[PDB]
Amino acid sequence: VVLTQTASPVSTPVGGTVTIKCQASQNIYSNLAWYQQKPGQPPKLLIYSASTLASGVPSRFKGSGSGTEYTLTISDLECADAATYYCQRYYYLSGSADNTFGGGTEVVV
Amino acid sequence: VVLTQTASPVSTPVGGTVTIKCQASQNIYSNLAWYQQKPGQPPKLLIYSASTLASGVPSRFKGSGSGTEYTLTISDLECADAATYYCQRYYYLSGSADNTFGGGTEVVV
Amino acid sequence: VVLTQTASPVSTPVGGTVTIKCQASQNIYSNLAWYQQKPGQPPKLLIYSASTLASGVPSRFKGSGSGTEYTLTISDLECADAATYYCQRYYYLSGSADNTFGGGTEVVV
Amino acid sequence: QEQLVESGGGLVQPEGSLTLTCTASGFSFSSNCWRCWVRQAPGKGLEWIACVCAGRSGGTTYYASWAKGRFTISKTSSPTVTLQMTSLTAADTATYFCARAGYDDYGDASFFNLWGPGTLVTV
Amino acid sequence: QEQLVESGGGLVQPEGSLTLTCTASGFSFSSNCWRCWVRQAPGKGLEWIACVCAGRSGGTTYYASWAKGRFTISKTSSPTVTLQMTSLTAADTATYFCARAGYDDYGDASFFNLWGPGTLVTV
Amino acid sequence: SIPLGVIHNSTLQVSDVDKLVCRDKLSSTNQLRSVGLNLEGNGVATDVPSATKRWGFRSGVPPKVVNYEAGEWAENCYNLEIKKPDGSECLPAAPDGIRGFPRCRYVHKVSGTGPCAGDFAFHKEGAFFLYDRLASTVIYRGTTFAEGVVAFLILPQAGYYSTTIRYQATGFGTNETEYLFEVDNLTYVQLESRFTPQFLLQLNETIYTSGKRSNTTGKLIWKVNPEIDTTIGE
Amino acid sequence: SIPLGVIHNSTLQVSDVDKLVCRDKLSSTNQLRSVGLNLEGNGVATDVPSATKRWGFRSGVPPKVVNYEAGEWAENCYNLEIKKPDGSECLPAAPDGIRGFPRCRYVHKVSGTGPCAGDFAFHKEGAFFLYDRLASTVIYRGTTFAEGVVAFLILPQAGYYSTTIRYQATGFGTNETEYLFEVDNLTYVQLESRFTPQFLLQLNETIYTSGKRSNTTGKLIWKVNPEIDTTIGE
Amino acid sequence: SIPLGVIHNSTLQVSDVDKLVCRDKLSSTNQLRSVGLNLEGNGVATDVPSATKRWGFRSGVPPKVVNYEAGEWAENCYNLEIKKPDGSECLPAAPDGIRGFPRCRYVHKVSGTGPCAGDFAFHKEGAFFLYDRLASTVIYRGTTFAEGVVAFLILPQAGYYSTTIRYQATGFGTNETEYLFEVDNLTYVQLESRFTPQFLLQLNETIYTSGKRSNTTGKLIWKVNPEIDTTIGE
Amino acid sequence: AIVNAQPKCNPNLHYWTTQDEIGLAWIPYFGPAAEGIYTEGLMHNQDGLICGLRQLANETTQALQLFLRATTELRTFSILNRKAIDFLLQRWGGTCHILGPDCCIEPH
Amino acid sequence: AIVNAQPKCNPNLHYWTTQDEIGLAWIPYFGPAAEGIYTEGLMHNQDGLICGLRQLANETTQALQLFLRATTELRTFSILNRKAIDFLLQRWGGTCHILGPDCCIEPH
Ligand SMILES: *[C@@H]1O[C@H](CO)[C@@H](O[C@@H]2O[C@H](CO)[C@@H](O[C@@H]3O[C@H](CO[C@H]4O[C@H](CO)[C@@H](O)[C@H](O)[C@@H]4O)[C@@H](O)[C@H](O[C@H]4O[C@H](CO)[C@@H](O)[C@H](O)[C@@H]4O)[C@@H]3O)[C@H](O)[C@H]2NC(C)=O)[C@H](O)[C@H]1NC(C)=O
Ligand SMILES: *[C@@H]1O[C@H](CO)[C@@H](O[C@@H]2O[C@H](CO)[C@@H](O[C@@H]3O[C@H](CO[C@H]4O[C@H](CO)[C@@H](O)[C@H](O)[C@@H]4O)[C@@H](O)[C@H](O[C@H]4O[C@H](CO)[C@@H](O)[C@H](O)[C@@H]4O)[C@@H]3O)[C@H](O)[C@H]2NC(C)=O)[C@H](O)[C@H]1NC(C)=O
Ligand SMILES: *[C@@H]1O[C@H](CO)[C@@H](O[C@@H]2O[C@H](CO)[C@@H](O[C@@H]3O[C@H](CO[C@H]4O[C@H](CO)[C@@H](O)[C@H](O)[C@@H]4O)[C@@H](O)[C@H](O[C@H]4O[C@H](CO)[C@@H](O)[C@H](O)[C@@H]4O)[C@@H]3O)[C@H](O)[C@H]2NC(C)=O)[C@H](O)[C@H]1NC(C)=O
Ligand SMILES: *[C@@H]1O[C@H](CO)[C@@H](O[C@@H]2O[C@H](CO)[C@@H](O)[C@H](O)[C@H]2NC(C)=O)[C@H](O)[C@H]1NC(C)=O
Ligand SMILES: *[C@@H]1O[C@H](CO)[C@@H](O[C@@H]2O[C@H](CO)[C@@H](O)[C@H](O)[C@H]2NC(C)=O)[C@H](O)[C@H]1NC(C)=O
Ligand SMILES: *[C@@H]1O[C@H](CO)[C@@H](O[C@@H]2O[C@H](CO)[C@@H](O)[C@H](O)[C@H]2NC(C)=O)[C@H](O)[C@H]1NC(C)=O
Ligand SMILES: *[C@@H]1O[C@H](CO)[C@@H](O)[C@H](O)[C@H]1NC(C)=O
Ligand SMILES: *[C@@H]1O[C@H](CO)[C@@H](O)[C@H](O)[C@H]1NC(C)=O
Ligand SMILES: *[C@@H]1O[C@H](CO)[C@@H](O)[C@H](O)[C@H]1NC(C)=O
Repeated sequence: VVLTQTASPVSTPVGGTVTIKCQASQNIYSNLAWYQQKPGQPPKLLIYSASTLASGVPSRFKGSGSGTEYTLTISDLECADAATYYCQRYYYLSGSADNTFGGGTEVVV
Repeated sequence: VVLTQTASPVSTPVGGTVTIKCQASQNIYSNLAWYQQKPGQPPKLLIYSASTLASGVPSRFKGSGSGTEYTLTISDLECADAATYYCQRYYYLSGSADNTFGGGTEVVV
Repeated sequence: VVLTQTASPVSTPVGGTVTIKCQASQNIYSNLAWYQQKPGQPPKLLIYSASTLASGVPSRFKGSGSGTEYTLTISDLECADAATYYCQRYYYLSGSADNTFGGGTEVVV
Repeated sequence: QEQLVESGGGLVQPEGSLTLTCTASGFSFSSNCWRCWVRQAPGKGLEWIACVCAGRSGGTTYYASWAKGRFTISKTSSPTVTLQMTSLTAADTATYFCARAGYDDYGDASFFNLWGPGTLVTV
Repeated sequence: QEQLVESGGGLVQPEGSLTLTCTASGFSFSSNCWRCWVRQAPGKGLEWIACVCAGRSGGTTYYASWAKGRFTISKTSSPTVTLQMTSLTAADTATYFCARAGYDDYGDASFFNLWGPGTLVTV
Repeated sequence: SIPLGVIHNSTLQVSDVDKLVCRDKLSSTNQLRSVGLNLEGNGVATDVPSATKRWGFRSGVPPKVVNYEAGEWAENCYNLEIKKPDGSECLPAAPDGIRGFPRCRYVHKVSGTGPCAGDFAFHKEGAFFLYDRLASTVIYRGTTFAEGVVAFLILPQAGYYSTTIRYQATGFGTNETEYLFEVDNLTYVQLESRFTPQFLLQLNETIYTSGKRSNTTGKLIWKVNPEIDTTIGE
Repeated sequence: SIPLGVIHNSTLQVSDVDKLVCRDKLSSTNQLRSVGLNLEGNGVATDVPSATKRWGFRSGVPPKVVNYEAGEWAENCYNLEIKKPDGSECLPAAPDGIRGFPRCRYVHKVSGTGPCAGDFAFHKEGAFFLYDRLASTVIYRGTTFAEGVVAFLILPQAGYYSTTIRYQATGFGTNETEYLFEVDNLTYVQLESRFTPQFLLQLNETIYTSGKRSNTTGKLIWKVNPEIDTTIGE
Repeated sequence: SIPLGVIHNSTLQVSDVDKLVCRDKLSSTNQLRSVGLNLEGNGVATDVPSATKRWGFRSGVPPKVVNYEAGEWAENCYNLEIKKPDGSECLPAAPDGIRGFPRCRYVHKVSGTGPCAGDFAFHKEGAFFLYDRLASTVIYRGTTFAEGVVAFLILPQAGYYSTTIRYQATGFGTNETEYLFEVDNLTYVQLESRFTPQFLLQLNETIYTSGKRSNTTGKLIWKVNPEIDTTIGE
Repeated sequence: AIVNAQPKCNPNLHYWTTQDEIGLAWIPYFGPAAEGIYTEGLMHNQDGLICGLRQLANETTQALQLFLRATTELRTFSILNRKAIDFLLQRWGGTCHILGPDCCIEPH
Repeated sequence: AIVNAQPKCNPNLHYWTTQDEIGLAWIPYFGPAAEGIYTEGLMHNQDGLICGLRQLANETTQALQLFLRATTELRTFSILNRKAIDFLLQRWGGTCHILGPDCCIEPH
């Protein structure tokens, strides 16, 4: 499976919403996870199951989409929200443990 | 509801067919309208209900789409058709009167 | 019918996979053919019926899609894979011969 | 072994006339009968001209919408097929290809699998 | 609270070998038992390597197609898990992370909710 | 009304509604039986060029379906997949519960293009299309069927090897239709209205053995001579 | 043939087809009745680990549904949500007109993953999944049901509390299946085949009162000791 | 139980279940019949403002449909298309097999908006929406119907031109609903509950002949005076 | 008997029905469209049949609605069959005395 | 009687039917697939039954098509039940004379 992100240095003024799209090559039945990685630090999980908010994550982030197209939207933008963003497809450990990451989309404040 | 337009200074030689896509954040049941705003003049309604042509508007413009994706197509572009374009979602005034405009797309001859 | 391609001189380092997207203004029931044209030489057939692989073509090229959205994926991009790519909608010659070509997408190694 | 070389073409003054010939060899002409012409402007996209069912009796001659009353094709019994154009204009200056239509499981379609080297027409 | 510190890594000549150690503390190891390794080349995307069910009897070890034979994860009864690499080619220089898999209503899945700081490997 | 046949002393007679027949006895619903009989048992042409001329297209008439409990082994069954020139599909998809004829010797898989007027494909002679224990009035896409009729009866008180033959047609539904028997993805044989399936299989075997398959990327269409009937021309 | 029960003198007999009895009397179709009886009335195991082993996946058999007009109050009812490892769904969506069992005391909601062979989940013992007045032969996704059978009778001439218990299963459909009772989104209890639903509710109450709930971001799985049966370990 | 009408000596009587009437005779199922009768035969208001107030919206009741074999010519029929304020659709799509009433004289096509509570539109008086040989208990979107009731009978032993009137409604389903009769895409007439369809057609013709149509891009709404009844005001 | 309690009655029943009973008209391919399979009739004469029949229709609706609520049929097509079966069972549904008042058998 | 007017008649009927009548074969889980639930037979012996049957099937189609056109069912399954009910009603429908020609109650 190949995943195509927005793939652009998105720039947005402070306070505006920023949207990132993670297209897939087939149906994945809403098995996407959204991660944020600041430079140097290890990535932090933001979204799993394409809709559920991870624990300790501000409600500003939102996820949606289904089938082959999924979106992550940041409604309110701050200075801290400047890092790389990834989308991965995951399997359940009962069967295979395949996990395919996206490309990576940086955000400029 | 968030309306995302093409968001690009589209350039097209005179005589071509330009297309502007206005994606939404959810299903809106084909409740869009298109406005052409020249610099300084007030906007003018072009297409309402996403397919019907407003009175006194040339049949050169054509709107289409459904669900969450809608497009406005201008054929054989002339020098006059050089203005900003907006997509706008509306309600029926029996209930609420909420309405939201698009970002705005500029076309260069 | 208007065929809208990627419309961008996409550049990809050798070894990666490139993707070309060919949009349509209406449902075409998967009647697209993909052509490549090196500078000077006549075009060559790559994929017909939007999924079938024409004779004398390496399995690197793949085609997919349905309805109004169709994609061509070139896997393991090579130096020789540098040409202008077209998507064409054809008809069955039983009662018609209309055919519309795409805009053309350039690929850079 | 299997070619669609073309003859004719070159420099012609505007409001002139020209005739082009397409020659085929190396395959069953009766079976693969559909021959079509394609036009490519310098640095532009491809564009269809006309098609003919040359190789058997009957058939139909399909013409493009923009080219009606012009660019008339001729049904010749021999595999060679001729296309004559009149009222030439500077816009017509382009490369002309002769192509053979392909086939599918449901019949033969308009996608072309075999092309020709192509000739240059200058107005 | 919960830490996934890793030990090892540094400068090693090509066609060599090195062992990384992942130490876990601050959470129920028997309950959350899946541990995986992820590699990130400098300035590139992430890449899964292998996973192991460390913390309970049985389980399964899942490997990646690209990393077969060259890599080997070890099932240690202690929460620490070791990954041994052989035949270190010049392309292996990257940052390595030890991660813990997450769970959903339908059971444990491959998405990782806890990460380690990451160790450097240069060849 | 619907006629009802009665079997007495190995003789079949139509039950008379007004006359009350005392000798007729019906002990349970197991005696009542609906049986579907093929048209090929009446001595009708079975080859594709003749069979396909008994079907037409129409619009404005909804389709109806009935059941039957017993059938007959069919020597010839058909399977159609037709498309409009623009690329769309003519025949509607199979509804849930519809399945192909369970006992067919030869299956004439036909795929092609045609004008496809109307909305549904009906039988010109008024017969039924027999699917698996279901007689319909319209043809469904890509589903094996057999032409046949249904009869109701009162019963007296008391391996499977299928072969698929593949065709191709242009201008389906019109009076000027051309059929081509397919022996390969690149080689075809001109089809007439006098070839039995055994002859078609023999022609296929001869084509494969004699090395007359097309070697280029084009199409090669053979044509059997009428007199000798064994030396294929072109 | 389908047996028919006759009730006379408060005694039930199976109707005899060949011997025609004149004592029995039928006056109207109101006397005919169909009744669905639960399997738990026969004294079979009802807990999830033993109940889920009676259902097996298969392909190549269409499903069938038959209605009934009266049922029995069910103490245990089930609700399944199974997905393949890749993320696809196994059980089909409930068709129109299908609803959950009306009278259920404890509803065992099981969600998990499994190999999901075949296409439909049938009963290994040949019983029915009752649903709401429509006994089927397959399991539908998200719809409450109850194992049971159907009987046909000729009648003689003459509050509600629902509790949902949530489980989580891994390896569903195989012999090596691991079940976990859920008390919270982060805390689980290992499940044995000897815990009545009331025992599970008491375990939930003890977990909540004693402050054994997970406080970190990970999962916490408790294991109850077999001997003392009140001091949960790990 | 469902009453059954018996016709004897050109008189109608209700069949008595307990008393077996020997003179009643039923030779074949052809004598049994079901007939649908419109409500307008009982002398009830038929104009849209009074008709639309007999239908309500509700959720939690599944719709049911029953067939009838004969009907009565209807003078008034209705065709509804209602949208929620956001733009969604209220009335469910027409299932396959449902078609409009066959014989209508005036069809009042009403399109408008409303709060649209509930899920289905039921009849407040308990009647049925007749449709074509399939009386239902709910309204389907864009399908011609007519309110009526179904009766069952034992039979004794023995041009069509339509007109469409176009309305527009605001606040449909509430007690404060405003109706407008549409004569053009831009010109409307305020509607009262005393205008016969022929009067509306005459108003249309008078407005066109008098040149009262809107010429601007805005809307024009006329209002017929109550006394003179021929001088439309504004 | 049945007495009409409706506010008003329309004494004439201008009806349409579907049953008919030539050439190739029975074949669906050559048959009439979906709108031309109906007939017409007018029962202008009646001995109060129409006015009582309307009241019978009004009377039956409560039982019909309750029966529809009870069943789980999406579409019901078998009411008349049940009525016929009930009629037959009531006439003959067990032991039948020849001279009994509950039997239709008469001696002669 | 029935006389066959068809161009040809096939004297043999090679039929298949689904009714059968073992261990766990009745259970759908262990039962045969959807393709192996049929049986086979051959009525080679005949006394004009097959030729009469083909003509009867030809004759029935007009009435069957008209009946299908009249109804509104998407799928009809209740023809045989209607035939049985009609048969019973014709046999017993009301007043029954013991010695009348309309009744089958033979005296002895
Ligand atoms: C029960 O059994 C009877 C008798 O066998 C069948 O009756 C057949 O009915 C079909 C049509 O329903 C008849 O087919 C018609 O053929 C006409 C020409 O006759 C041909 O056949 C005779 C047979 O002797 C030959 O002599 C003659 O030379 C012809 O070859 C056609 O004119 C008819 O219509 C055709 O023309 C019109 C106008 O051009 C077109 O619009 C039509 O589409 C079509 O092309 C028609 O085709 C058939 O002849 C009848 N049989 C006999 C023996 O006469 C019943 O069909 C059968 N019941 C069922 C359910 O099958
Ligand atoms: C109507 O009521 C009758 C009661 O007689 C039911 O009959 C039961 O049928 C099921 C299967 O249909 C029988 O279950 C079988 O059990 C075998 C082992 O016996 C167990 O139970 C006995 C009970 O005394 C114990 O003594 C014994 O120790 C076992 O615990 C299994 O071998 C059978 O198959 C199993 O193994 C095979 C091979 O590995 C697997 O493929 C199977 O999936 C399964 O695991 C089977 O499970 C049951 O014993 C019968 N009861 C009695 C009392 O005999 C009818 O089923 C019931 N009808 C309906 C519709 O409910
Ligand atoms: C079979 O035939 C009988 C009698 O012919 C019909 O009975 C009618 O029943 C409806 C309600 O079901 C009655 O309509 C009600 O009228 C009330 C006002 O009464 C007016 O009419 C009577 C007639 O006698 C006058 O005396 C009186 O002065 C009034 O002029 C309204 O207030 C009612 O509306 C209220 O109730 C309904 C339903 O509960 C609510 O939805 C409303 O919002 C409101 O709260 C109601 O409209 C009608 O009057 C009865 N007719 C007669 C002649 O008595 C049966 O309906 C009919 N069966 C079928 C199936 O059609
Ligand atoms: C036509 O005949 C050829 C050769 O007899 C068939 O090709 C073989 O088919 C069999 C089974 O059908 C395969 O097992 C072989 O592998 C095939 N190739 C050979 C023998 O070289 C072909 O299938 C036939 N086609 C039709 C339509 O009957
Ligand atoms: C497990 O126990 C907890 C604690 O008693 C339950 O949560 C309470 O449920 C009652 C309903 O019986 C509510 O009135 C309380 O407000 C709830 N309190 C809290 C803190 O949640 C919980 O519902 C039980 N779960 C199960 C499955 O029985
Ligand atoms: C109102 O009346 C006008 C005038 O008769 C109608 O307009 C004409 O309608 C007829 C058919 O009814 C058409 O053939 C004409 O072309 C129409 N235009 C004219 C005569 O200029 C109009 O349709 C009526 N509107 C309604 C709702 O009945
Ligand atoms: C087919 O029908 C058309 C109808 O006009 C006719 O022109 C043509 O000649 C027919 N073809 C044959 C082969 O008869
Ligand atoms: C489950 O079945 C498999 C099939 O081979 C077997 O290997 C395994 O041991 C079984 N497990 C148990 C617990 O019986
Ligand atoms: C409609 O109902 C509402 C309910 O609150 C009431 O306030 C209003 O007065 C009613 N309107 C009329 C015209 O009865």
